[PDB]
Amino acid sequence: LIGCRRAEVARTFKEIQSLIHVKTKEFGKTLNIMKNILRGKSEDGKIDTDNMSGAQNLTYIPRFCSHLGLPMQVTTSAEYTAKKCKEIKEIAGKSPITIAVVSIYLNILLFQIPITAAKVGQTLQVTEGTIKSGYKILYEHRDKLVDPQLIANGVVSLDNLPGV
Amino acid sequence: NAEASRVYEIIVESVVNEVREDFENAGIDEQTLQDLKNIWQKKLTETKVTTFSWDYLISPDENLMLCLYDKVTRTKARWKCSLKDGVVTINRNDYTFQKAQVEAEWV
Amino acid sequence: ALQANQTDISKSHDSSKLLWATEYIQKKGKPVLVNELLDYLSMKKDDKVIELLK
Amino acid sequence: LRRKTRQLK
Amino acid sequence: RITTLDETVGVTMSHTGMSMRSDNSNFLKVGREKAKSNIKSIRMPKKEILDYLFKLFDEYDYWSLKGLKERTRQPEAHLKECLDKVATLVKKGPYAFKYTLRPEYKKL
Amino acid sequence: FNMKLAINAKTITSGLKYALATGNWGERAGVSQVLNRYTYSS
Amino acid sequence: TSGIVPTLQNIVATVTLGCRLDLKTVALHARNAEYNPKRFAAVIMRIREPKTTALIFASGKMVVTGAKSEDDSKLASRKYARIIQKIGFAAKFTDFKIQNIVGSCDVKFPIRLEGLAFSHGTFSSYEPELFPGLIYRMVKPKIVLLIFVSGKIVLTGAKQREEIYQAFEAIYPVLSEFRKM
Amino acid sequence: SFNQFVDYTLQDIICEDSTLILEQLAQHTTESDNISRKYEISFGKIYVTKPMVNESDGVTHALYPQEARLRNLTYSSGLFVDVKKRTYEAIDVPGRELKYELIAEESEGKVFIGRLPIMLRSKNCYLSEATESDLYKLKECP
Amino acid sequence: GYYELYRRSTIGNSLVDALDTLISDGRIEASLAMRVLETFDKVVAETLKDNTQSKLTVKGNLDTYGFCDDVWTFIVKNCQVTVEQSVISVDKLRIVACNSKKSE
Repeated sequence: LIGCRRAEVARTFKEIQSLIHVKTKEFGKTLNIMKNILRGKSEDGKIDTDNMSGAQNLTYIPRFCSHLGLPMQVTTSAEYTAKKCKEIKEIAGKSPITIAVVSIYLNILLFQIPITAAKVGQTLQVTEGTIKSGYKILYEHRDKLVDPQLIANGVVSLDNLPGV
Repeated sequence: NAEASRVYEIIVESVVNEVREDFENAGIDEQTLQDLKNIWQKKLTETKVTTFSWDYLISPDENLMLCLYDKVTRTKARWKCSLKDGVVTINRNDYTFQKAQVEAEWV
Repeated sequence: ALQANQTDISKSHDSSKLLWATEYIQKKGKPVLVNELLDYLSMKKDDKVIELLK
Repeated sequence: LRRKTRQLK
Repeated sequence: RITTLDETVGVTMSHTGMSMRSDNSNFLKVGREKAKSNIKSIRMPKKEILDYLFKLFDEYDYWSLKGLKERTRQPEAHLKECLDKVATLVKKGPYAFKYTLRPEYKKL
Repeated sequence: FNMKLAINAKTITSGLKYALATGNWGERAGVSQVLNRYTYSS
Repeated sequence: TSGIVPTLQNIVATVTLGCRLDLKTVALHARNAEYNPKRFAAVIMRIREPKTTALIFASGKMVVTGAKSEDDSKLASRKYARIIQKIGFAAKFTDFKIQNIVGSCDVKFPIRLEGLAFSHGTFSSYEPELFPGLIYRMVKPKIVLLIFVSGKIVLTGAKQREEIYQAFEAIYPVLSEFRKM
Repeated sequence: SFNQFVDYTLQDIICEDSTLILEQLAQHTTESDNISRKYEISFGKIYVTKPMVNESDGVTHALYPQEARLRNLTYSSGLFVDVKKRTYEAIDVPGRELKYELIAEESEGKVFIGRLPIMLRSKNCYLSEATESDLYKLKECP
Repeated sequence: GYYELYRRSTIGNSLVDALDTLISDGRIEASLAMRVLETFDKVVAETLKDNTQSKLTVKGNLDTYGFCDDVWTFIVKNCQVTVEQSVISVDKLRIVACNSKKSE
C-alpha cells in the first residue's frame, strides 16, 4: 500500500485485501507503525508529500471509470466534479471511495450512459443505497458540481438529472 | 386463554400416558394412575389460573415466566431479550408463547 | 459456601483417596498419626488405602 | 499414516 | 475457433489483479471450515477433576494428550499439573508420547 | 483459497515475452531477430 | 482563549482492595451482577445512583468506569467497596488512581483535514478510508486528540484537569489556522 | 501459421491437462472424522480479447501498433479461460472402495492467464479489418 | 439433559403437591416420584417446542438483572405485556430464562 502511494498509482485498502488475506484491524495498525518508522529514519537519517494524504480521491477516478467502460470524456468531467465535491461539508467527511463513486455516478447519468446503479455499486463494491443516498445530497448543489465549460458548450444539460 | 388450557391438557395427558411404563416397573397398581390424574387435575382447577375442560444485595401471587433465551444484547441503557417456548403467569392468568420480545431500559 | 465446598472422601476410586492423604502428608512438618488423617477424610475404620500406604 | 495430500492422474 | 470478446477492454479486465470486488467463492475454504469452531473453557477445580482423571484412567491404561484436553475440556496449563502429579509419559517406548497412570496406583 | 493468486498470469506473459524479446527459446538461440527495415526488399 | 470548557464524559479509574473475593458468591448475593467465566474472568457490576460500572476481579482489583467526575468516582468506588463489605468479604478502600480521562468539545467550524495531515505530518495521522476522523498525538502534554471535519474534538489520555485544559489551549491556535473556506 | 495456432492450437493445448484433481485421504484419527474429500479444477473454453495495454494507474485501453512502437510497449492481447470448480466427498468406510459424490459445491467466470503477443495483420489484429483508407487514418503503411 | 426450571411454574408446582401428597400417604415411592419429574421435563419441553404459536412482547423499565450458570434473571418493573391484543399492566415482573441451546 505504501509503495503504491509513493508512485502516485495508489490502491484502496479493499483492493489490496482482495489478494492478501489480512483483516482490516491488523492492516490498519501495521500501516501506521510502518509510516512512523519511515518518518523516524527520515529525520535522523523526501518520504511523504501531498500524495501521502489518505484521501487522494482524484487518483481513484480513472481506474474506477475504466472498470465501467465509460468514455474518456466522462472521466474528465468526474475529476472536476470530484475536485469541487470537497467544498460540501456534509460529504467531505465521507470515505474517498464513496466521494469518487458518487461523483462517477453523477457523471454517468449526466451523459446518459445506460448503466443502472445496481451495477455501478456492484463493480465498485459500494452499497446501492449509499450511492443513491450520496446522490441526494449532491443534487442540492448540482450547479457547483458541473464543469462550466461542459454546460456552456451544450454537451450536457442539468435537466437530464432526475431529482428525488 | 384457550391456547393455555389446550397446552395444559396435553401436558397432563402426556405425563400419565408416559409414566405408565415406569409405574409397571415399580409394580404399582393401575388404580394409582386414576388417583394421580384426579388429584393433579383438582390442583390445577383449584389455582383458578385458567379455564379447564374438567438496596444492593439479594434477599401464585408473584408473576413469573419460565422460558428459554436465544440471544440477549444491550446498548448502553437498553436490554433486548429473544425468548421462545415459554409459559408466563400474570395476575393469576397463565399464557403460553412460541416467541417473545423484551424491550426494557436500564435506568 | 465453604462448608458445602468440602468434598466427602467417598471418591470414585481408592487410588484417588490415597492422593488426598499423601497430599496432606507432604504438607506436614512431622509425621501425622491416623487420628489426624481421620479428621481430614470422612472415614475412620481401617481402609485399604492405609494398608496400601505402608 | 499417508501423506494426506495426493494427486491422481 | 476461439471466440473474440467485443466488449470494452476495460470492462473485461475489471475482474483481474487488485480489484475492488471480493471473491464470494466457497472453494478450498479449509481455514473457514474449521476456524469457525472455537470456544474457551474454565478450569474445573482439582477438588472435582481429581476424581474425573482416575475414573478416566480406569477406563483405559494408555491415554493421549490430545484426547485428554478434549475429554477434560480444560486449559493444558493447569491440566498438565494434575496429569504429571498422577501419571507419567513414556517417550522412548513403543507407546511413545502417551500418558499412563503411575505404577504406584495402577498396581492396586 | 484465492483464484487471483492461485493462477499467476505473469508466468505466461513473461515466458512468451522473454522468448520473443531474446533469441533464447527456453524458459535454440537466435530464433527471434529484429526485423530489417533498411529497405522494402530487405 | 477558546471560551468553551470541555465536558468530561468518561473517567477510567483503578482501585485495589488487598483481599481475595469470591465472584460467584458476590454474583449470587448482589442485586446486579453478571459472572460468566466462560467469556471473561471477572464479574460485571453496575449501580444506578452514580450511573457507573465496576469490574470486580478475583484478585481484589477493581476497575470503575463511567464516572463523570473525580469526586463522583470516589463516591462510586467507596460504594462499590461498601457493597462488597456488606456481602461479608473483607474489602477496604485503598489507593484510587485515575488512568484515563475522556473529554469532548466543539470548535463550531470545519477543518481542512488534508492540510493538517500535510503540514503537521508527524503529529497527525489521517486514514479516511478507515476512520473519518484525524488522529493527533500531542507530544507535550502527551495526549491524543481526535479532530473531525464537523468541528468536534475528542480529548483522551489526560490524567488530570490541568493537562486536558492545557492540551485544548495548545491545539486551538493550530486548529484555527486550518479552517476550511 | 499464426492464425492456425491462435484459432485452434491454443484450445487444444489447454484441453490436454485441463483437469487437476487433489485427493484428501481419510486420515483416520477418530470416528468423527472419516470423510474423504476430492477437489477438482477444470479448464473450459479459452477466450482471447483484442490487443490492449494496462497502465500504471490501472486504466486499460485498446492499443494500436503505432502507439506500441513509440512507447516501447508490447502488442499483445489477454487470454481468459472459463474455469469449472467442483468438489466431491464420500464416507470412507474401512476396507471398501469409495463412491465420491457431488457435494452441491460447483462454481463457474473468466480467469486471466496471461498476455499473448499478436502478430500484425493477423485475424486478431486491428489492421486485418482495416481498409486502405483506414490504415492511413491509423498512421500505418499499406 | 433438560432444565428443571419448569418445576417452579403452576403446572410444575401442582405436580409437586400432587406427588408429595401421595408420598405422605405412602402409596408412591420417593425414587419413583423422581422418575416422574424427569419425564415431566421431556413432555413439557416436547409440547412447548411444537404445539404453540402465540407471541407476546413486554415493555418496561429494568430494576434488576443477573446471569449465572447459563441462566439469565431479569426483574422489570412497571411494564406492559401484550399477547398476540390486550395489554396487561404489571407492577413487578420477574424473568427467568435458560439457554436456548440445550446443554446436551
